[PDB]
Amino acid sequence: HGYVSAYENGVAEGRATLCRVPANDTNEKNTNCGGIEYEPQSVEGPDGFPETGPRDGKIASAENSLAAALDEQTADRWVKRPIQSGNQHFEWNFTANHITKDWKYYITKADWNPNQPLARDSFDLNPFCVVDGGMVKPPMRVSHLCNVPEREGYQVILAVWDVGDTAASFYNVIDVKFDGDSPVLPDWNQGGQIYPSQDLNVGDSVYTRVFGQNGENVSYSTELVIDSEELGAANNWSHALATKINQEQTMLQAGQLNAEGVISPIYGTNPIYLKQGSGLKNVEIDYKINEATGDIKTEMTVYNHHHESLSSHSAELSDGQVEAATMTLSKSEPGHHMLVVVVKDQQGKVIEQNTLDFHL
Amino acid sequence: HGYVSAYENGVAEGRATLCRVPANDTNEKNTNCGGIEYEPQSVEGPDGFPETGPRDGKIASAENSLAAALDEQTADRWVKRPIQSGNQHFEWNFTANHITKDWKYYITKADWNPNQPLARDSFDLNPFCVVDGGMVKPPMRVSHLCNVPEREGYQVILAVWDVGDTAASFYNVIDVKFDGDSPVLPDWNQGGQIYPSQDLNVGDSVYTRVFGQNGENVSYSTELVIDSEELGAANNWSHALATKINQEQTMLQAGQLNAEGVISPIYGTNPIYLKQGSGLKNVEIDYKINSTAPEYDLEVYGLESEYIIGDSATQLDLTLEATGDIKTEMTVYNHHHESLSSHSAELSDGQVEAATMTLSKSEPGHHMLVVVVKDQQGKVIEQNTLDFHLIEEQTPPPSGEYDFVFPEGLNTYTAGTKVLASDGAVYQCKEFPFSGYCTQWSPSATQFEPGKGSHWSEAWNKVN
Repeated sequence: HGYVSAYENGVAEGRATLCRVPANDTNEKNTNCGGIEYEPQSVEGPDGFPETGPRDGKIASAENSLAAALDEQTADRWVKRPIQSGNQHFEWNFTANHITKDWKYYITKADWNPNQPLARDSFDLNPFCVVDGGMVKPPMRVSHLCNVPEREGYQVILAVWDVGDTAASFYNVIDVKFDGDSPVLPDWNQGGQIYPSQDLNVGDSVYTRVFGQNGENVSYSTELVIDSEELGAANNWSHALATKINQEQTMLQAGQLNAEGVISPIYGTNPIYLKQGSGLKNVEIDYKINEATGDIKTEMTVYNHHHESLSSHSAELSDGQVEAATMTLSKSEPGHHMLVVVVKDQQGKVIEQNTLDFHL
Repeated sequence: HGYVSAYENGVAEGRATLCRVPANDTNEKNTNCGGIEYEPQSVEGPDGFPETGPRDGKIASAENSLAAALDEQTADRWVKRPIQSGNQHFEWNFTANHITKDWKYYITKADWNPNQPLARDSFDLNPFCVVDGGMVKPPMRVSHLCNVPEREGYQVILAVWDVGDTAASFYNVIDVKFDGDSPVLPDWNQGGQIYPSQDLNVGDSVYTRVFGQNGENVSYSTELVIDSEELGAANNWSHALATKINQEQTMLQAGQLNAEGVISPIYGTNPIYLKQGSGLKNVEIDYKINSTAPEYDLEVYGLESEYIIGDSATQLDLTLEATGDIKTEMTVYNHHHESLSSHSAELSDGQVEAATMTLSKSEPGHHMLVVVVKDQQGKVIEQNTLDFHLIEEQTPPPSGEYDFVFPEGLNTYTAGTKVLASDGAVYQCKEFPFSGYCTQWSPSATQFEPGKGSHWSEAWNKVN
């Protein structure tokens, strides 16, 4: 179990790695990754790639259901990481350093379609880099010297850790950005990001707080009212707020440097750029939010004098329904005891924790 | 905006910080933080603590909705970072280095209650550290040397950043563990974690993969079968699994180090411990998805092969056939892979809904419709990309002996464009590369005008 990292000399994290671990130098993370975000070391599948192994369109998850979210392939779904051709260093970090057979690295074809599911046809199946593992265990971290071919723009690198003591390999796609040194929009610099941070209800709004020389300045503020249920989808209001900022402001722009270079709102995470020489430093996002009391997703736990768990009972009650609860202790011991009571809502967020006391 | 960090000398990351950034050494993270996991720099609330400010129970969230989850307070809810008495470096990391009034640090009372919401009464309200900010901008990352009071066990430090140029303060509570010398289970080590990674269905199972001297060894494996709606909750099966692991194994135990150094299953993350000299060095988690899954599918009708660029933005008039309970996402891209339209549609089984997508740009060439399909719980099931084109408006067949009465249509003149001139004769727009002169005309710059301009001889030629 391991993953592609960049803690030492690694020139770019892997897609799954980024679902959990911010990037080296930009703090960026990938979004809505499913369970794999808890366990980026678990992208494990049948070996024998490319002749066999993970079927087309399941290369990025290695057919592990845990990582199914990774199999989506579009021009703007994924955090991309910059790279140059020639000799680069790729890094693996292991939580379990299995006897290793070899590591292999493939890069997408130069003219691949970033909006098709990743498939054998997407890749130059003659790997650009192969490292002998020699049927020994590796250290708990290694790096590799690979001759990254010449590409332009968005490309994917597939890193295949083929372990020796199992019939599985670890597959980490890497989302890279081949920028040929010539800086794109050098009078624009990133200053903040619109993460798809949560869904909003109708009557909420979301707005910018633009921080410059005289702290925040509301002349630069942009606000988007949420007036349909569809716009309340995180990825919908993110895109609409980016679009609105671009329309209403001129000293800052929102979106990704697309294939056209010039900033364009995407339907995921929209970075915010700041015109250089404009004095702006940073942009944040803020939000205006406009027994069975209401609709509640509830929880409960029993504790004692020594602050220890005994029992648990959820109950995502309806409105007004006064339901009965049987909880039993897993240690009916005497003395100081506590009963926590969590009153969330039917969307998760915490409203009220009320602790009682009792003695057995 | 900023947060308590440990990218350098920092002794400990703040609770919210750990919702997004894995801990300095252990690579640990808090779980189920809600929206704040995307923006830990934003735990912002009314200033004036403790006389006024964020009310009791809302201290750790600073009353900010985005960070409501933080207000939960139990003995085992949060990652606890280790700390010593005496001088320590507390480190803030800023995204907006605001003019600063002061920083203050409060520690909980030595005998506070970790199962009561955090409250003024939980703290020594005489701050154990104060740093006068001087009403100047800090650098983007700073550290304060603070004389941490002597304590023992689970303690919460509240780091209050009081901002100079607003009515707000950033509140970052910090969960710490005072264990100095006095080794806690030195014959036991952490080797992995049961993170509550996902909900599971009935028929699924979840099991361990223990890695030691000879690779993985299934004699230590424990498997939990999800046989109940309740056990499918990510917190529940994490607890039940750690409990089963402890029943059946002896060289490894799962759960948080409690108050008595006893490894005990909790209801969030359950760490996994490995007995000294047993050989075991790492435990992972794995899942069998043997819950029966409906044969999901989506079908998109109404996509044309070609769409003629009209006056208004091009529109897709599609309808969707949904098999299984699904959530859909569709995105239109153009042949240079820029995004122009999207349609989220949380459908249900057999439902047939109308989609109408509008291209932010109606320009000619090859376009793709990306159709992404997930189930009621948002697991990606399949992606299909359908192709279509945009064609320019087909110019009608020619007729008569010219194309425009000059200057009409001036913008479109190209090699072969015949026009009727004011003198009554017909001229044609010269070929490459004179053809660009034909587009150059104005009532002030009247050259290149057929039969009138000083230099029409270049751009145009008379027809016979």
